[PDB]
Amino acid sequence: QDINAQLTTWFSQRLAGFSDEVVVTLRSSPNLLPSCEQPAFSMTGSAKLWGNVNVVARCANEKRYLQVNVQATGNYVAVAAPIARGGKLTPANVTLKRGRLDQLPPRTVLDIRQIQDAVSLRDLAPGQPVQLTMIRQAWRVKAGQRVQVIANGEGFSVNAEGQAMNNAAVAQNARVRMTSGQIVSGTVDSDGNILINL
Repeated sequence: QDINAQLTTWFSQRLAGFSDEVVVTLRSSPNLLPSCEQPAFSMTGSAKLWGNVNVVARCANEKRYLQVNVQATGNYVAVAAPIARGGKLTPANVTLKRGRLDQLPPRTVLDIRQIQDAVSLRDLAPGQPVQLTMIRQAWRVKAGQRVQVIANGEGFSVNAEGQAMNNAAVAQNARVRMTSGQIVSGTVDSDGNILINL
């Protein structure tokens, strides 16, 4: 109830915009947790957001890996009308439906900005959750294009220009050759800009 409410609140904050109702519960053994009253929580390399995830509880020098369960509820993209192979996901064939995110199939599309100019790999029936393995996104960024690189670090923000070295869809990884000749990589946002965390 103290660790849970800490986790419930910690995840509720991390899953802002995705879910407005998050309930976390510790699953691992309570005798392995770090001795601090309130520990800093680190995500485990973006392995998962909800369901049964792993969190790094840190106490100055002592590090413990915990297992938790995140019960999130938010919006996801559902097939609203039947869709055919190589069919374009449109406002007519798809819609935003509220449901339990931790009960959704993996790589389910949550944000409508992921599926601008997306096409279906297979036939889809109404109500099915749109998964990124079931679609082909159009390339947001093309190799050879000049792109803006945005690096938000701790205490600072960097804004730079580079050249895209590969074709990449939104939320996919893009490699960029900086003006200085260095090669850096990040993820493509809806804007076509390249975001780098640290």
